Amino acid sequence: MRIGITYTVLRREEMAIKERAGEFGEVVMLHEDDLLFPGNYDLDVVIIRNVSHFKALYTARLFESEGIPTVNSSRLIFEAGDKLFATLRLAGKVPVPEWKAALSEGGALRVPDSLGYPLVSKPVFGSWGRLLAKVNDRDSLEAVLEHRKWMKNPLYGIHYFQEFVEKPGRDIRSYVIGGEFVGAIYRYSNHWITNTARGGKAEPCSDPEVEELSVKAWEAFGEGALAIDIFESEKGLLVNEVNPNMEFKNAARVTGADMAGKLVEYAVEVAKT
Amino acid sequence: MRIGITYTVLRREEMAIKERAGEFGEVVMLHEDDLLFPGNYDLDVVIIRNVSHFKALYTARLFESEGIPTVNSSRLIFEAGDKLFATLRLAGKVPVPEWKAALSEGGALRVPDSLGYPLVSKPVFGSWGRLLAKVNDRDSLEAVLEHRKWMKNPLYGIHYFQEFVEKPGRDIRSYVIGGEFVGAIYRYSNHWITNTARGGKAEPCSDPEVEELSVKAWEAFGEGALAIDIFESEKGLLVNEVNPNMEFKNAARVTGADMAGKLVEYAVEVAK
Amino acid sequence: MRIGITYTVLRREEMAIKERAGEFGEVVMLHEDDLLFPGNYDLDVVIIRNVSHFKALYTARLFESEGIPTVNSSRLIFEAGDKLFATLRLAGKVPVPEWKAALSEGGALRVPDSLGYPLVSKPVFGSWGRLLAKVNDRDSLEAVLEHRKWMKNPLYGIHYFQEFVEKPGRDIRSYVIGGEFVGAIYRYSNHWITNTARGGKAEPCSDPEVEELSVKAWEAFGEGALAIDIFESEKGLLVNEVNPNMEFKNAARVTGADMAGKLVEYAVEVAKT
Amino acid sequence: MRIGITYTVLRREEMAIKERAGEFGEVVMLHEDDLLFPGNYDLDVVIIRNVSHFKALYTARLFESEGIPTVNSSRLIFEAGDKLFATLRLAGKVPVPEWKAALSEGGALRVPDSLGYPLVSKPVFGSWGRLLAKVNDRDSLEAVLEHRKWMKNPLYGIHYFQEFVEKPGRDIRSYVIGGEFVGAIYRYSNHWITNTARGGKAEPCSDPEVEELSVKAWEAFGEGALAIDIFESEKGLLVNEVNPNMEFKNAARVTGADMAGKLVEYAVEVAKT
Amino acid sequence: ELHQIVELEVVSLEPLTLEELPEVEEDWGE
Amino acid sequence: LPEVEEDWG
Amino acid sequence: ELPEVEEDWGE
Amino acid sequence: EVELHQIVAELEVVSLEPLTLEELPEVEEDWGE
Ligand SMILES: Nc1ncnc2c1ncn2[C@@H]1O[C@H](COP(=O)(O)OP(=O)(O)O)[C@@H](O)[C@H]1O
Ligand SMILES: Nc1ncnc2c1ncn2[C@@H]1O[C@H](COP(=O)(O)OP(=O)(O)O)[C@@H](O)[C@H]1O
Ligand SMILES: Nc1ncnc2c1ncn2[C@@H]1O[C@H](COP(=O)(O)OP(=O)(O)O)[C@@H](O)[C@H]1O
Ligand SMILES: Nc1ncnc2c1ncn2[C@@H]1O[C@H](COP(=O)(O)OP(=O)(O)O)[C@@H](O)[C@H]1O
Ligand SMILES: N[C@@H](CCCC(=O)O)C(=O)O
Ligand SMILES: [Mg+2]
Ligand SMILES: [Mg+2]
Ligand SMILES: [Mg+2]
Ligand SMILES: [Mg+2]
Ligand SMILES: [Mg+2]
Repeated sequence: MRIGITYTVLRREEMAIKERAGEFGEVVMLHEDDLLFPGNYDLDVVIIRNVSHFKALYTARLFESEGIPTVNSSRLIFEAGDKLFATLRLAGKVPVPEWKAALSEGGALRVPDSLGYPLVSKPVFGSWGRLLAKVNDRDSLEAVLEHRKWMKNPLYGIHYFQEFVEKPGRDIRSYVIGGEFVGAIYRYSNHWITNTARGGKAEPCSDPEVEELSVKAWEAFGEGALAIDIFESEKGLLVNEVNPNMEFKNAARVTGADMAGKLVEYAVEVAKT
Repeated sequence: MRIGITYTVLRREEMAIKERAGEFGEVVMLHEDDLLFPGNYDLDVVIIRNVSHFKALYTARLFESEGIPTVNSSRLIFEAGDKLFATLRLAGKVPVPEWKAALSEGGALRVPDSLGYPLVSKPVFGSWGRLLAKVNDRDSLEAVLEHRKWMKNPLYGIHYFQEFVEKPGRDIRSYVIGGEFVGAIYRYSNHWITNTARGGKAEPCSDPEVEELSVKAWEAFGEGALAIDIFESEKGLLVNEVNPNMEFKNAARVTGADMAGKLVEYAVEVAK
Repeated sequence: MRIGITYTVLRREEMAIKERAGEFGEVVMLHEDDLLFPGNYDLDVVIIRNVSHFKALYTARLFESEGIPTVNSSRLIFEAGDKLFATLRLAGKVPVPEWKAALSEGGALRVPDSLGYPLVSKPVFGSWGRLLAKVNDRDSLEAVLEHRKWMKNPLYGIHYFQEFVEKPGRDIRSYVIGGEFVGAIYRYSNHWITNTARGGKAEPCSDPEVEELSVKAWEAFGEGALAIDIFESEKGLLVNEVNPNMEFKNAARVTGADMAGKLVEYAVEVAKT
Repeated sequence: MRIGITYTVLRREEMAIKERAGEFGEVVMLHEDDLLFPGNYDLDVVIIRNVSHFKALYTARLFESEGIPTVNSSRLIFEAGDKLFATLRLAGKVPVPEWKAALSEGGALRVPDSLGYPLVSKPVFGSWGRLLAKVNDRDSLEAVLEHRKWMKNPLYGIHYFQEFVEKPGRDIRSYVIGGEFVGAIYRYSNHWITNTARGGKAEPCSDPEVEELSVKAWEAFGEGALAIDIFESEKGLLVNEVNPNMEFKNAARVTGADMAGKLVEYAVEVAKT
Repeated sequence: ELHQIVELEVVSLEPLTLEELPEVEEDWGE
Repeated sequence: LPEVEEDWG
Repeated sequence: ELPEVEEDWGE
Repeated sequence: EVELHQIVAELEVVSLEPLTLEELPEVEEDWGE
């Protein structure tokens, strides 16, 4: 058993994953500088932990091209890592906040007719709370659209919106690996953006309903290791998004769940095909 | 038969596609301002002609989510529209220029050890020959990487390279729709970058080998309407890239082939 | 005598300037491709007409370095073309909208405490007028700042704000070349932003108070050809901005004033020093 | 004596400056968050240490507008900080590398006819050796111009080039404050770009020629605290560049010169008007 | 038609007025 | 025309 | 000296 | 041992009242000397 771990910087989660991988066999730490294709790689599975989502996607795809299975897969990283592709996959299967997508600012100006104000504008490929805007009226919508337009990263031309959900000072972050619920936390914040990368504080979540909803959300994709983001609302639990490069250090500490161990175990199972 | 056409501006392409669609049935011209999802669309098929590649990709996926088939599909638009994903799909099946991909500046610095100089650096998602660089030495490589580093787009951090191929003052552009070869042209230029978008001149290409190779290249994807780019080298024909939102106004003019008609005929086949 | 004109494209204004300058001497049309320094140029004065404001500023400095005066000068292009530097120069000389400048988003968040809502956020260097935002509340302020921050241009990190001025469906655009008022128009619009590049309809303005206020605004700078933007308000006329790269084809048509001729006459005078 | 210091983060330089200023009077540490204008500041002088060159320029100008002198001044920060403006001031006063400036891609393509290959492309506002390019041929030039073109910042459209100088594996960084030479170092690298910010290494430089040349270079500006970059070449010492927000932690360490102290002493002198 | 490019872009019908095509983005093309 | 830059006026 | 935080960094 | 906005693997003290460390901002194109 030779397990690759693909990384940018060795965070607490990567070190934990390295340690667990060592229990099952030989670990090969691949910094991004070590990644050159086509190339000769002697690996049974690669655990993809690149900080950049796009780098993770392309490294997954490239390892697959060499006949090397990858956790997560390029398909999952693509579909789960893009907010629009992901809600489309979730839309059948689990409750989600009301959303709208538009392809131009003219179309985007009609979104409040469906969703009303306030609404949330967010980029399709973002993480850690980047460029989220709470938009309360026409003036801010225009402002947000004007700014998205002059940024000239063409991904910002996909206009994705949700209704603003009234949360109770927190949201929920859940974890499902290979279909198994491994744990969940609340992330508290006095601002509507609750990320722990933005100062959110975590405590454990034992709500039986989120375990059930999390597994369903995972099943909408049917593979891999996913961090799941859930909102408590007036109309019950809502699945906001799904994250194919889970951070978990505070989650594992708070809950006592071995996220790194479960991720490695799932990777050895995919290695065994 | 009710056929949607999504567009940004009505190019010659889109006017011809609309006329041809009108011969089959009802046409619904959908500017990007008319695209709002989830929504209610009454359409049997949608022909995707948005100028932005990413807008084409997402509008295809969105119509798919409403149960409406799309030409091209979101899958094909992503796989063929990304140079790295596209060459990985091609490399099994057809000759391609030698290539290398790195995930960081440090890895990219090793690419000359495999490819040698000169090499070509190009972005993974580009079109019209934009941001192509012919890199003749290490100083040039470093300059390109430094500039890519300081650009916003995280996609510029996927470093894709090819050997520089000595072409005979032109390259070839081929069209395959539904597995059927529809036509080819030479694109001539005094510069190594031959795009008609940058002033390349079209001449008709009747070479039977480009027809054969083009069909094979299409078969690597197995669906849709593709514009295929082929290089002539001292090793023979090489497939460079594939393009899922084909421009054809000049190719059609020069060859007398009906790219718009074949496109539409394939879309209604796909609809039913 | 030889009069140079630097241009990007030949708009209506440039063609008018070329003909007028020919009545005084030899006209040399200098596309940006013809601008190379240090160089041997034989010109008595250069009329700076580059569409890019930064190309205009550097073009002006470079001709000055070769001993050739320019209209406008590099100094004026820099001071007048920057909303903040301009505002500082106008302050205490003419009434201006209440304004505020911060050097970080943390500082920018305090701006409403002085200005209140609604307020206007604009980039320091723009025109036409791109990236103007009407900020009605803190959520909009936060969205604007977050977007400004992720944009690459470091100038976007100078946070310039004005109170929102309730105009009567229009604003004023006057012209002062040398110390001489040459004409003024009203720009009408349904939207609070009233630029003619954005769609504003021009009509002639003959309010003697604005002629007076326009000359005073020019005198704050003391040189050049300036297009001056004035607002009508509950508390009287206010000088908003000044533009050292004047467009005038509608203003000239509407007023019947010879803006091109005046600019050329000012240039020949500048050539004589 | 109240001495302001404006900063972004407290690098070693800023800590040393804070300490030396404390021996002359009350130090008032002004983070960018504390900067809000118009405002009432009660300072006799402000030392400008913002990491962003552009934020430094604007805060200098803003303090000047409150009647508070600034070290360095907004004028020096702009003139010295821009490669092109600075070169125009240095020219004819000290030897410099041959240079050329163009205003468009087409004009830039003719630069090699004057300068030959190899040549050096660099942004007009840059620091830390960023975006420097050694261009050995036409393909490289076209590559650099193509990328420049797609970059958002209109400042990247001012194309500044120098001849490539063959330095002896190092360059020279010297310091002149108020006309007084206070020290110099070599910066060694195996790479032609020698900045310490990119890993270049300081050593003491006691060459008497650099002292004289350094003072001449400072005299072209005639004010302030400048860090000066000098090249050794087969045709003698060339002045490359001048820098108005000096870093010096390696330079002070290696020469034992008190650069922080000298900067502060100069600031207290300008404080006395 | 409401977005034809002609030898630039037709922005309006009711009052027919032509206009220059927008900024070429980094993902424009084929 | 070329793409309007954030600088144009 | 942790590198620049980019548009796609995270989870 | 640290003042607000001090550079303590590069970190910035972004608060004291609740002690918060953070990665230094991304380097911008006008950062330097
Ligand atoms: N529509 C919404 N309504 C209320 N809060 C939201 C909404 N969207 C996002 N948030 C808040 O912002 C945080 C981050 O947004 P998210 O969609 O998860 O983007 P990211 O991928 O950057 O985390 C969420 O954890 C939540 O606290
Ligand atoms: N490796 C190469 N060798 C020689 N010429 C190339 C190479 N790559 C690209 N070119 C030239 O540049 C043009 C544009 O290249 P390419 O980017 O692959 O297509 P596009 O940018 O049009 O999607 C090609 O048509 C060809 O003329
Ligand atoms: N503070 C404000 N209050 C009300 N309207 C404003 C304000 N600032 C700008 N505007 C409107 O927006 C237009 C453009 O803004 P301006 O400051 O002139 O920048 P530009 O240089 O881009 O024209 C003005 O002509 C005016 O109609
Ligand atoms: N024309 C040149 N020839 C040789 N080396 C150069 C040239 N220009 C710059 N360098 C090298 O690159 C470094 C950085 O360039 P510089 O002009 O100082 O820009 P910055 O403001 O980014 O320091 C210099 O210290 C020097 O080592
Ligand atoms: N540059 C200004 C021109 C106004 C005056 C005029 O239209 O002639 C604008 O874009 O509104
Ligand atoms: Mg989240
Ligand atoms: Mg292409
Ligand atoms: Mg091509
Ligand atoms: Mg410098
Ligand atoms: Mg330097």
